[PDB]
Amino acid sequence: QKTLHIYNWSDYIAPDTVANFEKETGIKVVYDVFDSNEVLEGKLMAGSTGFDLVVPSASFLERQLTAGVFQPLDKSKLPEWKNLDPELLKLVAKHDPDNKFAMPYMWATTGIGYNVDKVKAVLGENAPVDSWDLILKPENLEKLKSCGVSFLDAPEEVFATVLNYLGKDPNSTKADDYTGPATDLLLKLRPNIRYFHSSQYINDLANGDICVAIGWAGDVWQASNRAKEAKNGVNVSFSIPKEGAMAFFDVFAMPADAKNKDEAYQFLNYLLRPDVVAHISDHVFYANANKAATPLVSAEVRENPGIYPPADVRAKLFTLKVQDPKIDRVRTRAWTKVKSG
Repeated sequence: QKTLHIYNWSDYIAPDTVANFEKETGIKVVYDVFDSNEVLEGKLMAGSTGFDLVVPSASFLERQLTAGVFQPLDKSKLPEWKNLDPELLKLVAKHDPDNKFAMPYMWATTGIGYNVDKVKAVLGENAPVDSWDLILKPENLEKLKSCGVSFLDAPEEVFATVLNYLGKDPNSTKADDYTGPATDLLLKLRPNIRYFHSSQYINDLANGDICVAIGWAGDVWQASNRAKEAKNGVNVSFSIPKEGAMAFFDVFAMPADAKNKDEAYQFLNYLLRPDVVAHISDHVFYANANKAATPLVSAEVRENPGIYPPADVRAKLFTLKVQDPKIDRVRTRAWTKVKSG
């Protein structure tokens, strides 16, 4: 009996992707999910995860490969590597040069997900839905406190967006930017935030439990969709603010101690098939990195500027940089302060 252990983000695959792969190959798949880059990193640094494949964002990949956590991908065993968009491979190459260790999977931005009707009802017809002021300006967050506000429990991501919003370098190497202005704004906003979670906000946005949230693009679109399917009247939208937003690239990589290498390569080639990934993007609402799969992606998804953004919107996006341990420590300590109260 052949097995494969995969560790991937929750709500990041089609309902049938694994079942199909199992029928076609006869390989039994054990699929586990997470919703935090930090939880994954922890397990990888701790060693012996027992996973054959894991899906970290590229910026965390760079850090983890310094620790020798992953083995390089034998590209001779992935015939359809050619399907991957070359521009996306370049961007990921900044973290994985020469693309030796990871296979780009999905990509998106971190922005604002919001209940269109509730925000208009509270902030009026002209709520600044196209800017970070909607959720990062205290006087607005105070008014929205009522209908529910949610923030991603993603330190590196929230800090970089706040830094950018304050006119600073989103990847500032100066530790006082974090403990200083960044933490001040966060502490100012903090009392208006109902919770810090990286996954339960989807159901809550979908069911009208919260009205605004800092969230990942596809997650918000999934919420929008779930609301439409339910015919509950909830109108959810997503926005990539005019001031810019962070863009991430999740990738598949193989722990250097993976036991089912053969089975893992089969799953990777399976994911390289244009039909397989386009199918995933159709259910999950995230843009995949497969150039070839584009045509096969439903037009509703493929033509959404909030999923596959145009070149001028892609121009105002930024990526996370790996920081030295001091910034790391400062940033982690500050985040615990902000969260606690």
